[PDB]
Order: sequence, then C-alpha cells, then structure tokens
Amino acid sequence: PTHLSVDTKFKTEGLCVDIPGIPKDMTYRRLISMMGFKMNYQVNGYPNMFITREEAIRHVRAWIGFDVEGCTNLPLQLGFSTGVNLVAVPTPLMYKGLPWNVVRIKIVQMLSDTLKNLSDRVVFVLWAHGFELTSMKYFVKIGPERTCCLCDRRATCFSTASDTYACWHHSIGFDYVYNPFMIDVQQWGFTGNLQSNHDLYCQVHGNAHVASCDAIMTRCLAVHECFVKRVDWTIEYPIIGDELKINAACRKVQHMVVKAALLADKFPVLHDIGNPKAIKCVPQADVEWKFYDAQPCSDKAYKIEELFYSYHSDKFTDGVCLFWNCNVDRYPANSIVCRFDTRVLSNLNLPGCDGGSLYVNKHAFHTPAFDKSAFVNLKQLPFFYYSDSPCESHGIDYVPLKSATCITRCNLGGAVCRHHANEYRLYLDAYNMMISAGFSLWVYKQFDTYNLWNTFT
Ligand SMILES: CNC(=O)C1(Cc2ccccc2F)CC1
Ligand SMILES: CNC(=O)C1(Cc2ccccc2F)CC1
Ligand SMILES: [Zn+2]
Ligand SMILES: [Zn+2]
Ligand SMILES: [Zn+2]
Repeated sequence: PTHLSVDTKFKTEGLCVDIPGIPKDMTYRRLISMMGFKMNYQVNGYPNMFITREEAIRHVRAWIGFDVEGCTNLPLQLGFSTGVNLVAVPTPLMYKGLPWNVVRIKIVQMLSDTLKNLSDRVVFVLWAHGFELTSMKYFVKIGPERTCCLCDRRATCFSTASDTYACWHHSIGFDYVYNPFMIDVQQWGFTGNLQSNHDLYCQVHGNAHVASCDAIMTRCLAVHECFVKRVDWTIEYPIIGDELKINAACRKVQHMVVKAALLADKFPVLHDIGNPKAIKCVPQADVEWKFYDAQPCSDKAYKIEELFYSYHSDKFTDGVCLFWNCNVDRYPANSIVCRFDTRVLSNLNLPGCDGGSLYVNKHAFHTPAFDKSAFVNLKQLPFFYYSDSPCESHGIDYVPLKSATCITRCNLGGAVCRHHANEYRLYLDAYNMMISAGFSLWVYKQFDTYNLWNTFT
C-alpha cells in the first residue's frame, strides 16, 4: 500500500478513439510497455510512471495538466496547464510547428521554470485519450532514481549532449524530462467527457478548443475532486518558502489589531467565528470572548444568514465579530476581518477551481474566489503599530524613527524610544510579509487609531 502497482488494471475505454482496437484488459505494466518504455525489473525508487490519487495529493505542487490534440504525418498540439501550446511535427500561448528535438528543449525549460520553487518532481495530470501517452517517448526518458550533477536534489531532467542529469534549478540546455509522474483522471470513474464534468463546478475556465484549455480543465477538475469535494487537513506539505514567517506574522497582526479595537471601541463582547481550534488572540483583554465553530470553507463562501440565523449571545449585532480567515459572503458592519486574496501570485498559492485558489502552507486549503463585495459594510484596515509596553531598550544598530503610525507613549511625548523603534520596524516587516502573502485586512468604519492615544492618560 505504498506506490501504485504496475499490475493494477487500467480502463482503456477513453483511449479507444485515438487507439482503435485497444485491449479492454490492460495493466499499468502493459500500458508503460506500449508507451515505448522498458522498466527492466528495476528496484530503484521509480516503481511506476503512474501514481495513486493519495500520492498525487501529497505532490499537488508538482501538478501540470497535459493534453495532446492531433492537427505518421500527424502534427500534434501539446498543451500544458501553464497555458502553453507547442506544435510538434514528424518532419493561450500558440507556437508554430517545429520538430521534436527543439520541442523537447522548450518542454524542459517550461517545466523547470514553473516548478523549481514548487517541487522536486512533475506530475502530468491527464484526461487520457491516446496521443498524450504515445507522445511521451518523444520527450521523456526513464531509469533509476538519480541526483543532480550540480547538487543533491533528485534528478528531473536529462541531457543527451553531456550525458548528465539535473534538477529543475540546474537543467539549462537539457532536452529530456527524466522520471516524470502521471495520473489519468479518467480512471477515477466519471460519466461523460472532460468539459461536461469540469463545467459542473467551474465557470472560470472555458473551452477555446486548444490543447492547453483541456490541460487547464483537467488540472482544475483534479483539484476540485481532491481539495474541494474531499478535504484532508492531515496531509503535511514541505517548507518551500516563507511559510514560518508568514504564519508568525499573521498571529502578530491578529493580536495587534484585535487588542487595538477592544481598546479604541471598548466592546463588551467579541464573537469569534471560525477555526474550532482557536484560542483567544488577546488573552488579557477585558471583553466576553464567545467562540463559534466553522471549518475553512473550500467550495463556496459561507452565507452569513446560515452562520448567524436559525436561532451564543444570539445578538451578533452586540459587540464585535472576529472573522479571522473565515470566508463569508457579506461581513456584518461590526467586524474585524482577515480574508485571503486568492488572486495573489506566490509559490504557496496555486491556481484553483471556479476562481478559487489552493493555498498550500503546511496544509492545503482550497479558498473560494476573492469577492470585493463581501466587504461593503467595512473599510480597508490601515497600517498602525500600537504598544503600551514600557520604554526600555534591554540588551543591531539604530536610526531615529519618525512616524505618525507608531502609537506609543514615547511618540505621544515627542521622541520615539529605541525599544519601540525596533519593535515598530519588526512589526512593519511582519505586516508587509502578511500583506504580500495575499492576506487582506478589513475593519468596521468607526475604527480610528486616534482613539488609542487616550490609553496613555
Ligand atoms: C497510437 N498507438 C500507439 O502508438 C501504440 C502504443 C500505445 C501507446 C500508449 C497506450 C497504448 C498503446 F497501445 C499501439 C502502438
Ligand atoms: C508529431 N507527430 C509524430 O511524431 C507522430 C507520432 C505520434 C505521436 C503521438 C501521438 C500521435 C502520433 F501520431 C506522427 C508521427
Ligand atoms: Zn541541482
Ligand atoms: Zn476550471
Ligand atoms: Zn517607547
């Protein structure tokens, strides 16, 4: 129960229009052989080109939808979920017809640039009809598991010019994809074609009829099945960037913003709606803290009418509501909100289904599409740093800080002390880290930082 057995059956029905006469009885072992690959009883970490659904989910950062549409004398259109379309000749980025020896070079360049900061491998996500599997021998080479010639990462590319192997970071000028993975979505038990199944859940990807459109719809449908309709928050993903800093920044911003709203507007009660594991972000606040459980929505954003109504203080209008990563359709006017913006471009955020995005930071979270109208009763929360801690350096070099948003006793009394200048700059860094990761902060309209200066009287 580790890898997908080569002796597992492969339903070949989807393959019979490009490959008429294909045997109904078929295994992975016979399919790989038919694709032109020899596995030679090799016990070297590459037991099968095809992988299980569970392995595909653990390597979601490696997913690249691939589709081949025909144009012996058949020129092929090679579509990738990066939006790239290459034309191979036997001899929405649309490239003219070229022979395989140059096409394979462009393929290694594209996958290397797309994946070097995401994953140690490639997973071709297919809706297999025939031509994509038969085309693989023209750009893929297989063998035992290898390491890069320039480093210790696993080898993902091969060069017939130098006879060496490279990872995605060192494969400049390499021509073959080495030991790729693949999964046929059509093997999951679907009725109807790709578009009919895709269009049931997503109105964002259309069918222009080019190979890359299908490659996009395939990866999208695969993401919906594995992360929208089925959610598994137990699967851990490796650290590939600023994960730890972003998470630390998020907890610092939360404490700061909630601590200041309770000081400025002195709400008697706070309704904390979201994560059933949540802890009081401001443990020393006077306020009555009431929790309401709601797991992260992955399909559509929660309707505020279902979260609140149907008969808890019952009066959510009393006090303030804290929606920290709790994605609802329209926030009530008395709210403190942290909403992830799915449009953000990063190595942590991968494209999702129906405008949503798959945010992968320790765990995978499909987030519904960012909608500006959710925030009509609120305003954008401005940057501010508040601190009531004593001015005492205790224990890096200095330049005097001058800022209208440093809300401290020292700034009230004229000059900012070294301690609050160091802490203000660290907090500004954490804030910029969090904003740039895609998170966006919103607050009730009466929120004024001018009300914080009187907490120094
Ligand atoms: C167009 N057909 C092919 O090139 C063949 C190999 C082949 C490749 C992939 C899957 C099944 C298969 F049978 C029959 C030779
Ligand atoms: C550019 N075309 C090719 O290299 C051919 C083989 C071929 C490979 C994959 C799918 C269908 C196919 F017909 C026609 C020779
Ligand atoms: Zn390397
Ligand atoms: Zn889609
Ligand atoms: Zn100070």
